[PDB]
Amino acid sequence: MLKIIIPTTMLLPMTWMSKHNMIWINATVHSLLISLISLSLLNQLGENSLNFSLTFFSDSLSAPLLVLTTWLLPLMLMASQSHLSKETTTRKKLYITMLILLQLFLIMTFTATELILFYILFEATLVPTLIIITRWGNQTERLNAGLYFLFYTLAGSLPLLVALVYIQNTTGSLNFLIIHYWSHPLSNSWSNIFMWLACIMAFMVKMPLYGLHLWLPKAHVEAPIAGSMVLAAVLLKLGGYGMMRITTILNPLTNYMAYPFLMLSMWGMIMTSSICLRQTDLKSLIAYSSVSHMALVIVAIMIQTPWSFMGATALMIAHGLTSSMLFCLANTNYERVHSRTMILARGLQTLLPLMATWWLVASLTNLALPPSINLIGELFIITASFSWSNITIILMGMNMMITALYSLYMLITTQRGKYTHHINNIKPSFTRENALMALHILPLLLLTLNPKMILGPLY
Amino acid sequence: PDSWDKDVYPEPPRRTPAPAPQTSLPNPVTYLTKIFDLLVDRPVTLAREFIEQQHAKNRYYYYHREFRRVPDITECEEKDILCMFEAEMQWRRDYKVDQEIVNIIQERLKACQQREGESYRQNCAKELEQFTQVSKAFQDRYSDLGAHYSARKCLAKQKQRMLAERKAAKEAAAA
Amino acid sequence: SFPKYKPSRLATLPATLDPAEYDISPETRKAQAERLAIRSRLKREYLLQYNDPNRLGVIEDPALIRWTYARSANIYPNFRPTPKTSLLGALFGIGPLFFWYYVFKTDRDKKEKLIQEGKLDQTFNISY
Amino acid sequence: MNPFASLTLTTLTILTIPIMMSNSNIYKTNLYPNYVKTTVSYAFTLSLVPLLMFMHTGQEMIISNWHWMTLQTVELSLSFKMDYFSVMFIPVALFVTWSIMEFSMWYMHSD
Amino acid sequence: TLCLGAITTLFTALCAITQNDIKKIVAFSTSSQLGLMMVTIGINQPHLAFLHICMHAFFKAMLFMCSGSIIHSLNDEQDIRKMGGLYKAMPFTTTALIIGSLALTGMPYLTGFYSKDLIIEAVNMSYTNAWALLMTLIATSLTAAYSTRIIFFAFLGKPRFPPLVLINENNPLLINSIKRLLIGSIFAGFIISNNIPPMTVPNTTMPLYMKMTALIVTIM
Amino acid sequence: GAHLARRYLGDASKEPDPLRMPTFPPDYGFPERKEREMVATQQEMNDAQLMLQQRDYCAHYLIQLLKCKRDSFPNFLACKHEQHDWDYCEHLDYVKRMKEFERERRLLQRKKRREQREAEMARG
Amino acid sequence: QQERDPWYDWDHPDLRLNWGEPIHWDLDMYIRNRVDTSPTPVSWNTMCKHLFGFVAFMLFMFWVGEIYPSYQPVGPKQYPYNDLYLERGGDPTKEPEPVVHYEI
Amino acid sequence: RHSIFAVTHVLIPVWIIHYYLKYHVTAKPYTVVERKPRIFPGDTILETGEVIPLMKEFPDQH
Amino acid sequence: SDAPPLTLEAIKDRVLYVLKLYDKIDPEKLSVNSHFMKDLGLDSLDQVEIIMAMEDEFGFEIPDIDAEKLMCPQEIVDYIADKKDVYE
Amino acid sequence: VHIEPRYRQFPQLTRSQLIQAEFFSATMWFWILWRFWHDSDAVLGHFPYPDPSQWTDEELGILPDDE
Amino acid sequence: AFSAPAAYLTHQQKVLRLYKRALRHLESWCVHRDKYRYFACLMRARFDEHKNEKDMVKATQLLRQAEEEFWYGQHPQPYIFPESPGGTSYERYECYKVPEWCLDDWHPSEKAMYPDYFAKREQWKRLRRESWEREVKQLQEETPPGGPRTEALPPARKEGDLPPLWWHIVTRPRERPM
Ligand SMILES: CCCCCCCCCCCCCCCCC[C@@H](O)O[C@H](CO[C@H](O)CCCCCCCCCCCCCCC)COP(=O)(O)OCC[N+](C)(C)C
Ligand SMILES: CCCCCCCC/C=C/CCCCCCCC(=O)OC[C@H](COP(=O)(O)OCCN)OC(=O)CCCCCCC/C=C/CCCCCCCC
Ligand SMILES: CCCCCCCC/C=C\CCCCCCCC(=O)O[C@H](COC(=O)CCCCCCC/C=C/CCCCCCCC)COP(=O)(O)OCCN
Ligand SMILES: *OP(=O)(O)OCC(C)(C)[C@@H](O)C(=O)NCCC(=O)NCCSC(=O)CCCCCCCCCCC
Repeated sequence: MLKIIIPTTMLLPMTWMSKHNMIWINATVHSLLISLISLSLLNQLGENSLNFSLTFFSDSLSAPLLVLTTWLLPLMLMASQSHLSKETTTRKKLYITMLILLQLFLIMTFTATELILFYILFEATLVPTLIIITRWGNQTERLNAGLYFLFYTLAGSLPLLVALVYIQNTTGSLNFLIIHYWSHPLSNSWSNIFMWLACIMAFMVKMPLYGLHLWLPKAHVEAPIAGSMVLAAVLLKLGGYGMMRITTILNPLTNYMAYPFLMLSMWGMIMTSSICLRQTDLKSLIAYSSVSHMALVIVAIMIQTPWSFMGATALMIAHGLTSSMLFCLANTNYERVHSRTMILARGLQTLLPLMATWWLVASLTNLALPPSINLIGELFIITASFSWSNITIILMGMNMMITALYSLYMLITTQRGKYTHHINNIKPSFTRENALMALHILPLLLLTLNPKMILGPLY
Repeated sequence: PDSWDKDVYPEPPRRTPAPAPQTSLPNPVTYLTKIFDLLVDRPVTLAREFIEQQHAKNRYYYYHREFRRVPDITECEEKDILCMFEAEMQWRRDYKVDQEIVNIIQERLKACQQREGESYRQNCAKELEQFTQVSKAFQDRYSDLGAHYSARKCLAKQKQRMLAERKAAKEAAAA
Repeated sequence: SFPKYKPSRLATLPATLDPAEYDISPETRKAQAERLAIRSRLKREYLLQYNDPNRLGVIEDPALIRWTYARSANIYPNFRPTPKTSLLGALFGIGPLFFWYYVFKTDRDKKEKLIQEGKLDQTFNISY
Repeated sequence: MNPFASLTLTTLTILTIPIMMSNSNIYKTNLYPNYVKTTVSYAFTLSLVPLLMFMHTGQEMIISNWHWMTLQTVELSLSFKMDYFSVMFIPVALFVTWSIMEFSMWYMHSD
Repeated sequence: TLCLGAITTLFTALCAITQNDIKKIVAFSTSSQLGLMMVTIGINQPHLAFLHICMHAFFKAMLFMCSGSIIHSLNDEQDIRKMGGLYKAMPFTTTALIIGSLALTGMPYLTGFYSKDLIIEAVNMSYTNAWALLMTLIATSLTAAYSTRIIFFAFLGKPRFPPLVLINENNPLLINSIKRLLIGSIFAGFIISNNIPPMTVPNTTMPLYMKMTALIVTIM
Repeated sequence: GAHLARRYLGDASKEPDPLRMPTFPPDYGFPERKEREMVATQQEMNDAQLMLQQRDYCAHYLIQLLKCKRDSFPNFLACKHEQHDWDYCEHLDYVKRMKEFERERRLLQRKKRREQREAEMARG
Repeated sequence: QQERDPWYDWDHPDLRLNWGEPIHWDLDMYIRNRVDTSPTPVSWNTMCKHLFGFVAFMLFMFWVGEIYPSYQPVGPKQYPYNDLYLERGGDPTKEPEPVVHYEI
Repeated sequence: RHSIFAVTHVLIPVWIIHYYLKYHVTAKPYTVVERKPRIFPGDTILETGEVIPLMKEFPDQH
Repeated sequence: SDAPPLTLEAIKDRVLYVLKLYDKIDPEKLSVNSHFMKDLGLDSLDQVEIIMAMEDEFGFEIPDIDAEKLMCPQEIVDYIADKKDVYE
Repeated sequence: VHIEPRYRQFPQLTRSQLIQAEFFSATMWFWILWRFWHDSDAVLGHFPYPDPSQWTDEELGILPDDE
Repeated sequence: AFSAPAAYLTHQQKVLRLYKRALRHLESWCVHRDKYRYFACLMRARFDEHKNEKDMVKATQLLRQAEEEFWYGQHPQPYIFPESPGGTSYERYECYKVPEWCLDDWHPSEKAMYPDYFAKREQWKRLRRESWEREVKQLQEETPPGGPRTEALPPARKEGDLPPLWWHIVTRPRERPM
């Protein structure tokens, strides 16, 4: 799989040796080529993984995530190259270096075949993100956002390292294959209870679970647009990947240890979804919607059925694409009016019609309109939950209605009504922004054409 | 046509009555059918025969892959990883084949229900009982394994069911 | 004469039915005068830059910034633990969780007990 | 063979052709409403034939033409039911729609 | 289903007879007809419900088109309190609206007849709720009530619209569309009900005072 | 309905129960009962695919009417005698159902009268 | 915001707000696409009484009609072959209890 | 140009759909399932050639 | 087609027509500069009634704050013309 | 066709709309009368409704209160 | 809408507003013209009866009773003009209203059509630019040091001047912009 890893490490010096006015062109072109190359991982087998070497492997769960990462980097470049125009060439190359390092760490993370290497890269992803947020953010809250993000992650991730070394000493290996084949049941013990908590809590925080989610609004709101895109699209799914990889050793304790988290994920689903109804800031609204969708994914992983796993994979991919698109759409208005308040610039459909239809399509995808992959994932999770308990349908339906309510509320507030009178600096949409929106949204529909590619290994 | 096997996708005789009109009025359906076939089916048949004779000029074959019958999870030592891997792959392939068997029976049942019209409740008894048997056996084999299923968990489920059955049978024999 | 109208929270009292408008004192009249003065000076301040040919962008509204700040970042500095806040937080944060836990635990206990004892209508339950 | 299936699917398919031509150099002219009204009228007159076939011989069909997913034992396919309800309701809806678009060509003339 | 349909049809018919916006009256009539469809579903007559759907489409759509013609002619006015004498000012619109209102009320041998009278007869001849039956009959009466409301307040009397008269319905598009739906609302019930095969057992033996229940309540 | 008025306002035990019926044996008052005759066999109704509720003792006329409808397709008014025959058979079936209801009603009438008379005799 | 004067020349006509005036804490709850507190022709606590009474009366009368059902003076409908035993599901190896209907 | 619309909007789509149904969809089992035609007493089956017997001596009570 | 492009002449003609159909105004005494309070001796209620009459005639409503200070037919025609963007 | 506003006069009509409206109203009424002439039973009923209280105790099969 | 409001409404203003509202709701109740005329003359007489009263306290008390009666007898669904703030066509054409400054963002190929229109637009922009400073100066002269007491604006007092703060009033989009 080094045929994908090495070209990114070559993106590094090509960026650092390109001339001052062609960094963006070269980065975009070669990132798109790398995504085309990584598209070859979708040819997955039906029984086992693709064991490239002793250190790297791929199955049908990590291949869509890798494709999403490689595809997201060019979108991040295109959206970033607007607000960094006045920046010096050295710091622009530094920003591109941060993005490239993030993509490389994610690529190795999604394919590491043993748990300690996966942990090392999963934590290494923190440094470029923190630097991006706290160096290229706009307001003075970026420092606190970075602190919250970093310490929320590490507080949950250090016990995971302790538990991982404990497991390796007790069993002898941490390779995913050996771990799966030699799996043994976990007894109902206090020691096993705390081992379960240590193995689960890092990925709980990374989702984030409701209650441990207070870092996400700060981090996603204070970050630059590329940081927000990478946080919402990919970095939230590391928790889901780790959860669905490490739950193979936590049975049968999960059957009764998932009871609290499930509740926190279900009721929390409602609570965050209600917060979006009263958000005066667009970015915070998008962040809280991300929290609710991730709560649904947590339920899917915790109930641990094949339909739930397929739904979780589909929902992870669909939410990544949708949230990235929503953040980019909000950023266009932000660069227009330099304010994040939703009611400031109103009636934008009159002045930006094509951007208005992008807004409509993004909102329709967000509220899970059939036959999008968003709906496929949500519906599979809902059916799995109904099999788990028939009373869950009440909470799921409440969440569906509130999701539609706040999605269309945001669309109506920003796009419809009458324009604000004094705002006269709304220029026509650039080709770059429309191309960015189209490149976000076309893969979503092309994927609902062939959904088995994002349904995971349980398919 | 012969593109599939009639024994696995069995169909009825398809007896159709003969047209016996009681009235001398022209039948619009027959005239519309004649116009349709002349204007549509003839060009479609011509194009298909042209494409078929093009395909006949370059004919190649593809084959169905054959798999051996390696030892199963019951013939593997506790920590032998090669035998475990072989048995696990074989079990997963068998699981896929069983899924397709259930799919075939479900297709049979759906086709029977659509074909039989208003008599489906009585005329689709054999298909319903076939589906009941097949689904019962599939549920006995693979249900409740969850995600992270394997040959070992299936074997443990089978062993537990067999232990319960043996205990019940010996209790009954104790009467 | 006629049955009265009883106002409430979601159906307020009309102005023409409000006795506060039919008993006017000079203090209220000068209060209305200064209210109109404040409104008029704000309107002038807005209109002076609204009609400026050389202005390009967004006219900053301090009221909007004050509102968003008060609704977002000014809440915690002004929060104080009190019996009201403590009880409300405990209730609205823990009660729903325990209620849903009890409901789901009871439902799943019933389902599992029925499954072990041997009747749940599990026929055709292949997909789970 | 059996024009029932072909005609029933064609009635549904031809309605999408104006949506395909929503980007051509007809959506920007004033001939587009007449184009859509004509398409709906043609769809109605085409759907009148399967209705005749049902009224004659009571013909009913199901057409599973495209297979989408197979999860484990649940196969999801693009399947159309062409029983009495569908073949009777489709022409009525097409007729009502034809009349309403003809009316809208006058009601919304200034839009 | 039966109770839901009965309460819906009666409630919406009750709300309709005091409305002054013409579109609102037609909308509440639509809701009442949908309630009647749920009632006939609740008595195990799905095919009658589908038949009623197919017939109701015709005259309800053309009634809305007539309302739109009136609204466009009277300078975008929808309140019936400002629609005066249009019986002579709009002859085609008034004849189409009268025919639609008669088909809606179940006047014999019209499209509404072959569905609504059969639905009422089946409801009268079933082991059903007593309250649902009574609500259905009262809704059948209120249908004629609000049809009378529309016709009386929009077409009879003296003008109540602004003096600048723009009344002009001489456009082939409007005339042809309404004419097609009018031919439908006259002949479609007879054509359709005589061609579909019998999918249910009829009610061939019922008391004379009960065979006329729909007509009687409509007249009252 | 008047029967509803009598049942829900008068002596309900003196009126038949529509759900629980018949209460008396079919030969309680009939010296000789003749079994009802079915004209169409099971296979014919199955092949005609009539319906699960149209397969009553009048299904032969329905089969004839369906055949006449299918055979004379373009002229949809050419089946009036068959339609009338099916309606008349259904009407006769409804008359028999009404006769059964009335017979059960007056059998309960006689049973109540006989019980009260026997109780009166027991009073002496 | 619906209670605001619709004829005053607001700086934001749809929102009905002027530049610089204090904004209500719950403005986004009163944006007039949402919760409306305008006075009503009928007093609150009178509309509630009427609506609750209507709904409760309908529920009670529906239950009453349920336990006093309407029907016709007819006997149960009869079906020829043991009430269509073979066609209503089947089980053709049982020979169930005969269901015979006699002439009347 | 007199009747181009019918050729381009009806004939071509029906050709494509008829091809796709006759040679691709119907190539697989059970993709197209029709309701069994009704059989009445007195008809003759086209293939078998048998004749269904008449329906048992109507009492003819008119 | 919708209503024709109403002009200044039509507005003035129709306002004067409506005012001439008023039984409290002498038709030959009424001109287009004629003040309602002075040149015709009407009171506030009459002016309110005239305003409602013009509202009913022209199909739109003049708010009370604006209507109370229209005391000449020329003022009314100017207000109506300004509302409908009549420039000819 | 061009029709002008009239300002408090009855609107100018056309012979076409008048004859069309009259033709369709006449068509409706003719259809109603013709159908009632041919298919009156669909409104008035066809088969007689029997009276149960007239039936004799013998055809209902009940003994005269003997046993 | 076009008139600067005052700090309060006088008793005569309130009486006239109640009179207009009562007449409108009465017309809503009496749909026919002759019946409305009869009851409107009765209402006019009822208003005329107390117009001569000199005691202001009992006058405002009678106004209060009048207000209470109106609320009780008001129409639940009064007639609203289509373009009125409650009508069925209130804000129907706001989606077609485009501000004029949008024309500054047009492509040169777009401005190639309508050359005369953009020449006139350049004239208007130049006029606004030359008049702005005089408008600001005039507005600065006429207001008290404590700020304006009302939102009424003054006119131009010189031959070459323009009424201050005129651009957005004059360049309204239209009532039917499309
Ligand atoms: C903001 C949100 C963050 C995430 C929150 C995560 C929640 C984590 C909680 C995990 C739930 C399970 C933990 C304990 C397992 C059993 C539950 C408890 O009731 O134990 C009972 C025992 O009774 C008592 O409860 C024992 C525990 C008493 C002390 C625990 C109370 C702690 C208070 C909660 C603190 C809030 C969590 C956050 C801390 C910062 C069960 O009785 P028994 O069947 O015999 O024991 C089964 C376990 N055995 C077999 C291993 C022995
Ligand atoms: C089935 C599970 C859920 C059941 C329903 C429970 C209620 C759910 C809570 C509703 C959440 C609403 C908050 C967010 C909505 C946004 C605010 C909003 O939309 O504004 C209100 C807006 C404005 O009102 P207008 O009359 O149009 O005024 C226009 C002129 N001024 O109107 C609305 O949208 C109000 C809709 C609220 C619906 C709540 C009532 C629903 C109750 C249903 C009970 C009946 C169940 C049916 C049983 C059927 C039998 C099987
Ligand atoms: C954003 C904030 C997130 C906070 C997450 C941090 C808490 C995560 C849960 C606790 C993790 C600690 C687990 C320790 C490592 C696990 C290794 C293990 O399980 O081995 C056990 C050892 O188990 C332990 O010793 C666990 C001791 C725990 C001490 C640390 C206390 C930390 C706080 C405890 C309460 C809070 C936990 C949940 C909080 C959730 C966050 C709100 C067996 O060892 P033996 O001694 O050999 O026993 C078998 C032979 N007799
Ligand atoms: O400036 P002018 O035009 O001359 O105004 C004259 C004015 C009346 C202002 C003047 O004479 C004056 O100041 N009068 C003082 C007393 C006064 O007018 N008090 C108010 C009388 S209230 C009244 O009685 C009205 C009765 C009707 C109330 C409505 C009830 C019906 C509503 C139901 C609608 C269906």
